[PDB]
Amino acid sequence: VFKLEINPVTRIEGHGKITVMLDESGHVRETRFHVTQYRGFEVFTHGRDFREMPVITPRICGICPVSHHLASAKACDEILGVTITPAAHKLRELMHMGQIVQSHALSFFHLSSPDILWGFDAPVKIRNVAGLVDRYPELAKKGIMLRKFGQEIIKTLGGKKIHPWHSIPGGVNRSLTPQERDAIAAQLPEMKSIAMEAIKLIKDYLQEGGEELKEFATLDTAYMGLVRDGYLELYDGEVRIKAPRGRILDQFDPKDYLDHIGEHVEPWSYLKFPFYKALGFPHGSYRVGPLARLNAADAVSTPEASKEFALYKEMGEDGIVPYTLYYHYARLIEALYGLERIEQLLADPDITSSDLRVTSKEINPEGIGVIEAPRGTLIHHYQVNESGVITKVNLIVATGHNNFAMNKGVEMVAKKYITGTNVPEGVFNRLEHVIRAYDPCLSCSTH
Amino acid sequence: MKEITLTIDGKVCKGVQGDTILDVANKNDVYIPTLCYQKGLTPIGACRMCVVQLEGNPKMLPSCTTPAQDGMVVVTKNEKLKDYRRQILELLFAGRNHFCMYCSQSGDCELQRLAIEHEMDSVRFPYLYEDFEVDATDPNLMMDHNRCVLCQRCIRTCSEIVGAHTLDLERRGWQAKVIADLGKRLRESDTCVNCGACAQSCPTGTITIREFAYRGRRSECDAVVESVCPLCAVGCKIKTYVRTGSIVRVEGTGVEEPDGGQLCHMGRWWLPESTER
Amino acid sequence: MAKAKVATFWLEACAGCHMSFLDLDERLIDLFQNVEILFSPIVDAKDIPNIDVGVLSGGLGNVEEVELAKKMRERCKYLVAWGDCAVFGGINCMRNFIPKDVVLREGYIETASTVNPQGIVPSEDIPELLPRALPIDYEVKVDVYVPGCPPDADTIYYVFKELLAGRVPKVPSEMMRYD
Amino acid sequence: STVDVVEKVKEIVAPWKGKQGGLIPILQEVQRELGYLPEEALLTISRELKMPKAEVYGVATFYAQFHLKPRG
Ligand code: SF4
Ligand code: SF4
Ligand code: SF4
Ligand code: SF4
Ligand code: SF4
Ligand code: FCO
Ligand code: FES
Ligand code: 3NI
Repeated sequence: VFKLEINPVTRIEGHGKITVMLDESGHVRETRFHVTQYRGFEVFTHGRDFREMPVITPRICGICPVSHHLASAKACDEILGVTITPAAHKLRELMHMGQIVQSHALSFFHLSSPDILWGFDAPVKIRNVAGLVDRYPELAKKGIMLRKFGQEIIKTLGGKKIHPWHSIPGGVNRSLTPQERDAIAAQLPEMKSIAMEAIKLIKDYLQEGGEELKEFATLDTAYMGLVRDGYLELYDGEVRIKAPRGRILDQFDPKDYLDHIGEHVEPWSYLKFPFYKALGFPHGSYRVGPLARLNAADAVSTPEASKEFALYKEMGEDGIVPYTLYYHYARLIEALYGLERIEQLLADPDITSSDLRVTSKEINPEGIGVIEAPRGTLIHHYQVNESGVITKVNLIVATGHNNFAMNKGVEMVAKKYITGTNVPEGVFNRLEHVIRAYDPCLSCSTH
Repeated sequence: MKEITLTIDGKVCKGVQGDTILDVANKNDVYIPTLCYQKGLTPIGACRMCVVQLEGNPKMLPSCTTPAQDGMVVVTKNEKLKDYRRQILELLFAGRNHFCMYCSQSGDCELQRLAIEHEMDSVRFPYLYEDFEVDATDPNLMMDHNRCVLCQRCIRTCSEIVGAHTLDLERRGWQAKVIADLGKRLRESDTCVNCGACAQSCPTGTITIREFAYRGRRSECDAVVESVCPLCAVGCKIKTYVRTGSIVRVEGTGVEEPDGGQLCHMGRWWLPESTER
Repeated sequence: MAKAKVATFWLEACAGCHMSFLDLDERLIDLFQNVEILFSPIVDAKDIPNIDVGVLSGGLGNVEEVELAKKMRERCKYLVAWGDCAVFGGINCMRNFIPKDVVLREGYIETASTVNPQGIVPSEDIPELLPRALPIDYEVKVDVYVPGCPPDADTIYYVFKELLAGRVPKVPSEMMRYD
Repeated sequence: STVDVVEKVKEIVAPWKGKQGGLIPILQEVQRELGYLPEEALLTISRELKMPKAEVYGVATFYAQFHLKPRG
């Protein structure tokens, strides 16, 4: 007859609200996860020039502004019909790797580590980064330093840490110099050591409470990712959706997304529900993010991340791990990959190059930019006129894809741990950790 | 005499009997806030930011239009003047819609610099949210009227310096607007030569050259070199701005010569477009 | 036992200002030894306690943010506005030229990739968008303004050290930026 | 007809060519004989007096007596 509301969900980005509806006998029958913010970036961007979009769109989120920057840059690039210099490609990929590193470090160390180290039943006042630096100071400063590495890469490339500006329509504005290149390269060993320490921590956490942590909000769905020929790619590539059992279903090209993805609207959330169109809703809904990426990708291109990708693949069947709480693990793998990817970019003598712009005089009516933000796939779609004025905007961001998975996981833990009324603050914390495993950027979702 | 002397900020300054106070101030080094003043154009008197008062006389005089007369003491900085100038800036911000986050001139705008120098951190006024037209019909120049101070330096540059009298003021009052010929968009106007003298004269980010947006900020350049435009025989003096091995902005030095700094479409479009070939 | 009671939140922000708070990397560790952080987007407190310094980010777009700003105002003595979204209104005010109905409709019905032949707009269990997005100096009384998008880490740290030393600071003109 | 107003305002600007002033009386008399100032009238006034279109539109929209659209 009554309701439980955890709003506002804490230690996540954005404004969320979990609502469980209990029946007369005191049992869970329905549970929802509402996103309670909206600004209208798809609407108030009309009439602006397209070259203005790589600066407006980063204001969607401050955890992943580089992702929106790069997607807008790609969309304007396809509006100009330019194919960017190899150097600009590498610098954009370096900035994307910095963003991946910083976002995963933030989402593991500052937002979810208390529930990994102290458990879901720790006191409330100590379950935060303050209590963490109080009791586990080395780990807190390690995560802080990793995020510093990522954001200082973003700063040396794009002037600022939050909302940087590096990517113009046509290419890239700045290049690295030998001094700052070596200054970045000399910092990679301790960052790899921090990533391996975190991987150790999460692996022991998952093996300790082994199987109960495998049923925590686990639901078999499809997995979407970006892939090169067969490899995990975060900047370019094709979109690949894998059925819940390994079979590849509709691997396509990013610009052909209106033929494959559709968004269903529900009255209780400003967040939409994207789904594969050929299977409808809510059957075509899939997962995005580190877990879905490592499930859809077949191999990786860096040694020490492959040595752990193998151990990750031998955790589930068919090269597929459906467990929600393994997201953390997968996330760290990506961070590791990111670091190693930087070590391949800094070693290329076209990072300190000078040919970075491909300027053209041509305005095409459509431009689509699809990249791999840390939490999943990010699609920008701009439609302009012949004057270069924005006529239509369409965004589909990462956490939005994971909305159905979050709802189902929250409902599962709701009618698994809620016994009746008088619910302690250890059952609500699990109702929030099922959301925190996906680490949602609720500002990205409701752009 | 043709040789007068004043005292601005206690500092004794020299000048000629024909000039204004702002000219005597700029002649030595002395600083006075200005937004509608442009070297090479007849003083207008619109922003009222150059206000200045003398000892004894409680009136406030616009330093850019009032002549200099030997024996007068000039005060540029005090509590009253700071308050009035901050109120003018807050009016300008609350009237129009200034979004510095994505402005192309968000680091080299005269209004923004005047607001930061006066420590503006609130507007104190109800923020009239009016709908102003953004004209991006011309592929090269953009006019975003959300950022207009109505200094008229664009209407004075296309009239006395260029001759292509394409710009003027529409309906009077608060509904004042800078229009093209007969209220048309810039692309429909036939009396435009696409010289960009208006973009160089605009102090805010209303008129903007589109293809070099966010790159042609004079504040984030690497070097400034002055040379001559090779394309034609006139040989206009330029002020090339270089950023990462690329020309991002070409501005016309020579606001004292009869050309007035207006360069042709070639001089300020092809030259920065040439460095990216 | 002599710790302050800083409590922060975001109303209609993009998390950018709180992420610029979080990049005070070593300054964060040496600040936590001088500040205990009650209700905040990075702690698990659900309701605002009685505090000393209250920090708000973002503007006012929903009917929930207004009440939350009023709560943070009543519960503190020194309020700090973070970012242009709270000080000037910021990018949210880009939707104050289109009616709320048109915003919601063209964002949930008219966009491509959207499939709802019913014509549903999100209108249940969630707060309703205000007719206009406004700064926080419309419903509360701000003490310290920190403009930017987002403010630099040095500015946030300066304001913190000044407020925890006992003086109400004003952002100096050599470090003020509207971005 | 849009062709009638051309010559009809030609005959109103005739007594004013090369007289250094008198533009608001021209507009006043085109308002008296048409009730409003159409775009064709303003274009022809600009072409006859060789005064820029921006100037004539600025002075036509400065005063409340004039009207740029047909009045009720
Ligand atoms: S014109 Fe100047 S004050 Fe106005 S938004 Fe642009 S940078 Fe800010
Ligand atoms: S481009 Fe030249 S002619 Fe056209 S409005 Fe600007 S200054 Fe006048
Ligand atoms: S467009 Fe620029 S120069 Fe012209 S009136 Fe407006 S602010 Fe002044
Ligand atoms: S700017 Fe134009 S007019 Fe001047 S010298 Fe160069 S080509 Fe000739
Ligand atoms: S001012 Fe900028 S960084 Fe701060 S909340 Fe608003 S959009 Fe985000
Ligand atoms: N992560 C993230 Fe933001 C989201 N979702 C992007 O891109
Ligand atoms: S600058 Fe002196 S009045 Fe405009
Ligand atoms: Ni995000």
